[PDB]
Amino acid sequence: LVEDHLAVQSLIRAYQIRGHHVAQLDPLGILDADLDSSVPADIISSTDKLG
Amino acid sequence: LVEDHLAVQSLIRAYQIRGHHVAQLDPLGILDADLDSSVPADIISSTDKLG
Ligand SMILES: [Ca+2]
Repeated sequence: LVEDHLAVQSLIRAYQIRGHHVAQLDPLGILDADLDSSVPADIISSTDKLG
Repeated sequence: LVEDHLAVQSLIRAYQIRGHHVAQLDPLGILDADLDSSVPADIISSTDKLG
């Protein structure tokens, strides 16, 4: 825990600076609104990315 | 030092995200090209802002 809290700091960055890239804004379900379907590695969508 | 390193993290943010607001780009000396004469609280120009 000597510098693990640091990651959590950076964690919040991601959402406040990138969460809108993975939001569910399309009503149809297909045709993503940001024109890119990739999930940035910063946003934790699966537990593996904790690594 | 339990979470003081955190500040240093945020410290680097400032420069990489705001240092250009306090750079010496004007050649004359008067006239700030960024139309801003204010100095961001993020950047440390004087030791007091360490607080
Ligand atoms: Ca300025």
